[PDB]
Amino acid sequence: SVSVYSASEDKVVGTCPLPAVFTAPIRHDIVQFVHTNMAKNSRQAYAVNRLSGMNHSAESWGTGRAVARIPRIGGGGTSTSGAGAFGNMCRGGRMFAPTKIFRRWHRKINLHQKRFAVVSALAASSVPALVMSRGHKIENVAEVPLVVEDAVQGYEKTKEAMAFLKAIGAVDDVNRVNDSREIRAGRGKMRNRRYVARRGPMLVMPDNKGTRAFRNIFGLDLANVNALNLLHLAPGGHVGRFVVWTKGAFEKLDSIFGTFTKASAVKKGFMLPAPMLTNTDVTRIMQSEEVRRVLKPQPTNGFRNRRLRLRLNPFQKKESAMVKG
Amino acid sequence: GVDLTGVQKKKRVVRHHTYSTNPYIKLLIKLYKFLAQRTNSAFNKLVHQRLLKSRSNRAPISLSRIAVCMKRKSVWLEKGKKAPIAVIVGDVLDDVRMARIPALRVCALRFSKSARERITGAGGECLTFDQLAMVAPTGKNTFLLRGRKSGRESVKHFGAAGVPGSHAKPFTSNRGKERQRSSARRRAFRHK
Amino acid sequence: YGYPSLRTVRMMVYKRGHLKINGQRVKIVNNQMIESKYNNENIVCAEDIVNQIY
Amino acid sequence: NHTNHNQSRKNHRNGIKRALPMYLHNSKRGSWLPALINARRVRKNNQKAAVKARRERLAAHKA
Amino acid sequence: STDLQWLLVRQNSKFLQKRNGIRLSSDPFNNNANWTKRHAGFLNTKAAVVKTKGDRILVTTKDGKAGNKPKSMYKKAVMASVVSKAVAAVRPDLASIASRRARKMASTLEHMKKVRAARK
Amino acid sequence: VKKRTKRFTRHKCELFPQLSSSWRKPRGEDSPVRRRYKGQKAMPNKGYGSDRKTKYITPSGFKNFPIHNVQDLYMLLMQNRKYAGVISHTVGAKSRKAIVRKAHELDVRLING
Amino acid sequence: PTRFKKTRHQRGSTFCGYGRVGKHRKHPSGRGNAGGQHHHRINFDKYHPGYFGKCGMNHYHLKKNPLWKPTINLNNLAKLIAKDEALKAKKGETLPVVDLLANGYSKLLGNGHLQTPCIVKARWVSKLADKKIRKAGGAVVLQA
RNA sequence: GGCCAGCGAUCCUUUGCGUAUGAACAAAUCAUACCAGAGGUGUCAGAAUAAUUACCACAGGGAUAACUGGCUUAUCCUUCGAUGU
RNA sequence: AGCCCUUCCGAUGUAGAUGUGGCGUGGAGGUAAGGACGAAGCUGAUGGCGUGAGCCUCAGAUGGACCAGCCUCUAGUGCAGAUCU
RNA sequence: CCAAAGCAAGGUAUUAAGGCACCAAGUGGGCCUUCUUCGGUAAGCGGAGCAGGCGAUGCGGAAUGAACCGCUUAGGGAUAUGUGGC
RNA sequence: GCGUGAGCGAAAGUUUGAAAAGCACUUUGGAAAGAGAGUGACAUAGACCUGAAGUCGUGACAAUAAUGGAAGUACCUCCAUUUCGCCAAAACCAGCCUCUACUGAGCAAGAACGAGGUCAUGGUUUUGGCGGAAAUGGGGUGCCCCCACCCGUCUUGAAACACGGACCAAGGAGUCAAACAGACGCGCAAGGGAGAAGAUAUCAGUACUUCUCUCGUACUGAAAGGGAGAUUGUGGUGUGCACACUUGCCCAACAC
Ligand SMILES: [Mg+2]
Ligand SMILES: [Mg+2]
Ligand SMILES: [Mg+2]
Ligand SMILES: [Mg+2]
Ligand SMILES: [Mg+2]
Ligand SMILES: [Mg+2]
Ligand SMILES: [Mg+2]
Ligand SMILES: [Mg+2]
Ligand SMILES: [Mg+2]
Ligand SMILES: [Mg+2]
Ligand SMILES: [Mg+2]
Ligand SMILES: [Mg+2]
Ligand SMILES: [Mg+2]
Ligand SMILES: [Mg+2]
Ligand SMILES: [Mg+2]
Ligand SMILES: [Mg+2]
Ligand SMILES: [Mg+2]
Ligand SMILES: [Mg+2]
Ligand SMILES: [Mg+2]
Ligand SMILES: [Mg+2]
Repeated sequence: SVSVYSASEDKVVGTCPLPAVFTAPIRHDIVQFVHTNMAKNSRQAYAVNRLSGMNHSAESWGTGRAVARIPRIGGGGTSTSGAGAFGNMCRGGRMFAPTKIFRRWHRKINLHQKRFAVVSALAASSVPALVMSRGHKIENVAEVPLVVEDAVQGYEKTKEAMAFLKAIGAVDDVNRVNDSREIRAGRGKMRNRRYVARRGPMLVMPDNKGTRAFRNIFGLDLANVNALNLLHLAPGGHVGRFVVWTKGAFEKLDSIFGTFTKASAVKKGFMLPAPMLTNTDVTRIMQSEEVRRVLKPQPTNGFRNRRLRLRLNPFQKKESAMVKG
Repeated sequence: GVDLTGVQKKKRVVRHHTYSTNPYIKLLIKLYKFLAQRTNSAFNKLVHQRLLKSRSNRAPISLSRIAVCMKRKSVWLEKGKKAPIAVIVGDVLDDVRMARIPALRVCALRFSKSARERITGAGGECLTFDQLAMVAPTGKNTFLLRGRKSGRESVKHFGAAGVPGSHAKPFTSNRGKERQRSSARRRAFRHK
Repeated sequence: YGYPSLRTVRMMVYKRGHLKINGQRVKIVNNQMIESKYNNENIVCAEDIVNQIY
Repeated sequence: NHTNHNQSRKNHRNGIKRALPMYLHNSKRGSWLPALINARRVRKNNQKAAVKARRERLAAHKA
Repeated sequence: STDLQWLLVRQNSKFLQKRNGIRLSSDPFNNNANWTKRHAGFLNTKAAVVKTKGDRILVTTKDGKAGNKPKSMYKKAVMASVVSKAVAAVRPDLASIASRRARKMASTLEHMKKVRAARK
Repeated sequence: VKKRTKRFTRHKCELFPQLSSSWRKPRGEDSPVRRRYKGQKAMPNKGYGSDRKTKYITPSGFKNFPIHNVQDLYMLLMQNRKYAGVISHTVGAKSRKAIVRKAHELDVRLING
Repeated sequence: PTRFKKTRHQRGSTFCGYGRVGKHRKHPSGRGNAGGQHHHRINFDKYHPGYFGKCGMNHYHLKKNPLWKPTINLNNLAKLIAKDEALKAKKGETLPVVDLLANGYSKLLGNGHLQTPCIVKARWVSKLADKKIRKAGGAVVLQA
């Protein structure tokens, strides 16, 4: 079970059972495979112009002219005359394999793996070691998962919300973000990516009506239970994000993803995947008494060295005594 | 300064680590690697190596084919001997062709939602390798099985078709394209 | 090649003698080493070896 | 040019594989047929008594 | 379980510090900063640390009983085999190191009083 | 005590100013160096691997470990006889004042303090 | 992923696995399937034996919709019958009824050992299916 | 069949043979199909193929002539991104 | 930078195949961090580390503002030779 | 099958891990030599058989040598050699 | 700019600095310029960010085909580390190595005693030497002795009297798509998957779904057409992990 800490203060307003989703398998490889392919759909076509580098009249001067047979720009009166052209090697010439608008830019992911992943990344956020492992400052957090009173979405003013974030202890991971903000390294900064900052807590609203105060409140991403995004559940493709569930968003989290034993009410015949291991700590088995019971419980030269030979051939001294005379 | 002639040809190619990215296989290899080393049992040595195989070489088994191979095994068992656990290092798949199956106690990496429900509709347990290790740390009356792979459609393509002995399946999007008059064909049969 | 003297046999088996053990090339050092290799009530000593190969 | 040099070397790399054991691809087929057909009549009867034998062993094993 | 978690955070985490190919843990709760499952106490159901606390040795502890309530999952206790006696109270295997850190925490504290005083 | 103390330089780096001294494996049938004639330069190989328990160990006897800030020093608090912090080149002389009077207080070694 | 191509491995090895001799050209043989009857003759005959020729009657303007007769075996009628509905089906009692057009099947081939009766309802049936289906106490009822 | 050499794909034509198709239906015609032969590819595992170029050209080749050294008494080893008869 | 230790056998290599918690580059999702007490870049009897690709540090009596690490993603990604441009 | 129930057929020395599959490359100018030859007046010539080599490979030696001799090769030291020497 | 023309067609970042504050004035010069001075945080920021290589000038220095390898040594080291430990030498133990019998004086012949060597063998210190410097290591330059044919290339064969090769910088070459295949990873599995599209919530993404379609579960025949269980269950048999029991069942798998 999980206590529902009030937005107003430290005191819990009650407990709710964990939805089965948090018990679901954590499979980082699928969150990574789904994240990897899923991140490509945001992605956008680039290509060189169809006819760049090739926009010249050019002919090789042939052989017999003490010059490479690369095509040469013709005419005269210019710097580019006689200049090599078209080949990938030349100035002003064509790129090797010119980029096309019909690269496979986007990906298919099976609807089930996309779901296996949102499951595994929520289950990965229920685990405080994974969640503090990925970067979040969760040390003030009352509990994980951090479900929270439903009226936290009733806030209008942003600093009503800022008061809320300090209450649940989330502000240390929001300070993590405001401080993490700086000009991007490298080219990305002249490409409308000038500012990068770290992912912070992801508040998860029961429905669309909650947002307002939590907009603008930087380093606090908002999420909707009815459209959880694996790009947000596992930033970097690493499971374990910090999520502040609202009580309303949380109680309907098995209505959405379903049980191991009961189908999702929204995702058709989807049902949480069965663990491959009923007892996922192998080390506890190995150390178990049922398993412990079955467990399975200097001389070189031997001819001339005296002690070695006397060891290989115990009788040798009885034999050496025979040698005297 | 050594004859080595024929030594390299005797080198064997074996998997020594799983290529599986799946965390649970790795906790499962973590177990049976241990259990295979720390026990004298040959069952742990098989579950451990099969567990290292390709999903290609871990072929799925029909629950139909477990019920067959199991009763065929258990029918001879002297009275008061409960039937062996039906371990497989692979998925277990439901079979529509066998509606009613015995209360089997299958143990496998993975079960179809159909296999798991039919398996429990018969009252049989659908246990994992975790409690397989906890109930049969040694392969004590486990009945390790493999799913089939000869009927796999990839191997229907092995060899040439045009070669006389062969009944290889030619690669063709077009079934009617390489169809041929009975006269022109390779001889079907041929002695090796 | 030729016909080794008993002494030639001693020197090779004691000095240069190496058992195959688990495919390992193992320098003879113990008679324990030899009885384990040769599970043979006949072959226990390094003297058992020199008699056999002589 | 037709030199057969390096061929027995290249052939004994993977050995001369020795021929298949007699117990394997021992198909008849093109065997003198009349014998071959009588053999089917016996083998089919071996099958009915093999199965009939196992039916016996089980009934015997219900005891 | 921890067997699973460690196999998740093992290739990357905030705490792994794979610098120059060397691998140390930035983990607050690891005792010798060795990126190992035995030590990755942020991950373990139970954990023990023997950090300094202003001249005093501090021995943060994490019995599993708190479970997943990070605000109170860790319980400090200020305080030489006695500190090891406390750490073994939660993690018996950590104790041999928890003693040796608990010493080295002392020599550090003695060494710096000599250094901080000498900085005058 | 190292196998080889010399760099394995690229063949004929000395004649061509543009060529970096950094190693490239020679190719070409006729390369004197890959045909490994005796008077030629050597090529790197597994056999020049350093002894494996003295490997990575700087003459100070420490394995260097990168350090960027004062918190990193505690990554070396308990293994201060094995690792020696080498402060990153780009930490400010500002911050290095802080790393250094703290790397002193902790008994951790620093390569560039 | 460009990272993984062996293009990237053999950066430095001058001929990218094409050989110093016998150089990597262009079309050392023809484009596509050129010489299927010449210099690639040994190849198609070994692997694509029926590839050359003509075999049968033409069917100008084939219409596959009229030809659409997908099949379900007796051995697979549990796929259609509800497991709950199928629970008790004595041959002399009430039976699950299984329209096959609904389920997308047209003929009913009489493959394996059906043993649970059903009133299969399908456009076509095998000689052996209607027989097996009756012997199980069920009944195909013809539909269209 | 006359021991052992005496012979040949695909497409096409053609002949035979015992039903099948010409797909809204039906019969006849026609055509097609299956099936088994035949017509032939002698460059014989099978394009249907005349010269010339000193006005010539290109990609190469020392895989290959003359030439150039060598060997021998013709070879083709060097050289055809040129070693002047 | 292999969990530790022990023992044993092997080690050449063109074409080629494969491996690599292998190197390195531009970019991206992450994480972590650095910078006007001086980022990148560049210079270097600056040493140190690595078999090596290389990394790191030192010093600039260089620079003037950005940016390394790590895991994942990506590619217009590594050059003495093309009579290469 | 036999005239037949007997015949036929199927059934109650040293050493060394064996076999099988899949996918795929390069290659498809070879050269020399050993011995055996064939052709040629002869060749550092054309052609084969055998095996070994060079190619792809150094190292040591024959003063020198692609293929001779010895030996074949991780980074090093001692020892002792091989062909060859003093 | 080029071409009669049709047409071809460049290079060029004014990116000094925060600002021009863009060097007034003195001084030499005919001038260009120079020397001062001045501005600015910086003018080796001066009409110009950075400021590489290569090339050149200069100073100082080591020196006497090239390069190169190996190893030393001479000198120098704005380098590293260490010491207030480093170089040595001797010993001890271990290891290791070296240095009768028969026969009719000989061998085809066996040990022993004794002694030596050695740490580029292991363990035991001892004793001395050195200690703003020492010391080990690296780096640099020279030498010495020694080794060492220009690389890339096609080729049986390259040092070739075979081709390409003056220097450096930037660039430069297995790419993208698609259709198959094998392998490997993942998902579900007798099913799998969607696509187009839609509907929604909030942003070309994520979430959601109908209906279908598609590959598959059935094959075969030219085709009309037909279409596979055994005697509540492996079709049999042979060989066949594991487990069971002291032979059974055999999984897969091959074969028949
Ligand atoms: Mg361009
Ligand atoms: Mg231009
Ligand atoms: Mg099949
Ligand atoms: Mg040829
Ligand atoms: Mg190569
Ligand atoms: Mg290739
Ligand atoms: Mg070429
Ligand atoms: Mg080719
Ligand atoms: Mg060729
Ligand atoms: Mg057709
Ligand atoms: Mg021909
Ligand atoms: Mg020639
Ligand atoms: Mg090799
Ligand atoms: Mg780019
Ligand atoms: Mg220099
Ligand atoms: Mg490129
Ligand atoms: Mg010589
Ligand atoms: Mg400038
Ligand atoms: Mg030639
Ligand atoms: Mg099929």
